[PDB]
Formats: sequence, C-alpha cells, structure tokens
Amino acid sequence: NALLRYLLD
Amino acid sequence: KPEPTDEEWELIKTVTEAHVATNAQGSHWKQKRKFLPEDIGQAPIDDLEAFSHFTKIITPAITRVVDFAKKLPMFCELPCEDQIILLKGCCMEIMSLRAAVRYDPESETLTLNGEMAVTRGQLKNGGLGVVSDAIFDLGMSLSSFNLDDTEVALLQAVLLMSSDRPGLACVERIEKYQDSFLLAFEHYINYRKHHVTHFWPKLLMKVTDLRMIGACHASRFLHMKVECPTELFPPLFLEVFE
Ligand SMILES: Cc1nc(C(=O)NCC(=O)O)c(O)c2ccc(Oc3ccccc3)cc12
Repeated sequence: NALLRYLLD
Repeated sequence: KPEPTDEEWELIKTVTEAHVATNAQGSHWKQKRKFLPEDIGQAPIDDLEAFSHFTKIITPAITRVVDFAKKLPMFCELPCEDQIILLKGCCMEIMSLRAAVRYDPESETLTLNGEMAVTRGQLKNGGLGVVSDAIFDLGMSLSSFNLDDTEVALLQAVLLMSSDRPGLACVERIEKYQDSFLLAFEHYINYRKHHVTHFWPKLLMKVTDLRMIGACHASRFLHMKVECPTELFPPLFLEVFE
C-alpha cells in the first residue's frame, strides 16, 4: 500500500 | 421538524467546502464536456484498449477523492492504517456518486472528470459490466432529488466514515463520526423541503445502492486479472481496486 500511505501525509 | 444546530452548520460548511474544492471542473463542467467517440466500447463480436483507456481516466478521479478526505479534520484525526482502509472502501462509491449526479437525460450520459461524457454502452463494454447499468440507473433516479453540493458532500462523508470495514482499529470513533454526519444530513434535508415525499428514507436507500456499487468490485476486477499482467495499470488504480 506504499503509494496510498505516501498520499495520506 | 428539526433543522441544523449550530455545530451541524459548521460541520456542513467544512464538508461542503472540501467537496467543492475537489469536484472536477467545479462548476464549469457544463461546457468543458467532450464526448468520447462512439468507436470506443460497443457490443462484442470486451476490448482491452478501452479498458486501459478508462484505467488512466479514473486515476485523477481517485486522486480527488483522497484530497476530499484529507480536507476533513475528522478523517485526518485517524491512524494511517484506518485512513487507508476507509479510502479503499469508499473510493468507487464516491466516484460513482460524483458521476451519477452529472447525469444528463438529453444525451443519456455521465460525465467523468467533469469533462468526458460516456454512455451506458461505452462504460459497460469498457469493463464495468452490470455496474455500468447500476450507475446510470442511479443517475436517472437522482434527477428527481435535485441534490446540491452540500448534500452530495454529506453523502460522501457518510460513505467515507463506514465503521463496518474489515481491519479498522477505532470502530467506535468512526461510528460516532458517521452519526454526526448522518444527523447533520437529515436536518439539512428537513430545512431544504424537497417536494419529493419521504425524501429521507428514499435517500437511505440510495446509500445502499452506492454500497452495492462499491462492493461489486471483488467481482469486476477478477474480470480483468485473466488476460494481462498487472504492470499495465497505473499504480494507484491497483492499490484502490485490489
Ligand atoms: C465510476 C467512475 N467515476 C469516474 C469519475 O471521474 N466520476 C466523476 C468524478 O469523480 O468527479 C470515472 O472517471 C470513472 C472512470 C472509469 C470507471 O470504470 C472503469 C474503471 C476502470 C476500467 C474500466 C471501467 C468508473 C469511473
């Protein structure tokens, strides 16, 4: 889920 | 019949302005509409080139849902692993809700990204199967409801704050957020005095339709793990629909 986790920051 | 308290108005304003700030083409979607040519997506002998086309068309749309959720203080007050679960659960539902309110009965089309009119056949034979019919039929019925920016937004937040999603830590925090939104939405409805009878139960039934749309994607993606490698789709599509 790396890209979702980056976007949610 | 009760209308919004002061706390609900502040909540109504927060979620409305988050929606308005992330709705593609804000309000100049009405004449930024370019119609996808009838060559892409009709009855077969589905095509993999229209499926890839739509896969790139939907990636801005997902980005705008994330931006919408990040503009909610309640959503941000949540652990990161919960935010991820909530966003995965409601992404398709909100995008289908945003397309269905832009239904035009003249052309019988929805507009994607505030810019692209598609027909029921193009979306169906472009990969969505029965879900295409579900979104259009939803679009046709919502014409009656005359939902404004505030109502759409509240709908999105209710979808977003679904505490029944597997893996969620703070089920109760989510559920008291969702119930704030639910009360606020009901009271705003009371104040707007839509002419349609029993507006609020009828709305509650449309949320379920949306949840049905969102939950038909453990089906329509194994639809397209059969013919291709995974590398052909944008990373963000794969992360939301997996
Ligand atoms: C359901 C919805 N919505 C939107 C959308 O932008 N709605 C308006 C908005 O978000 O502002 C899309 O752009 C979609 C694009 C493709 C799609 O199905 C497919 C996705 C991948 C492959 C085939 C069909 C559904 C969309």
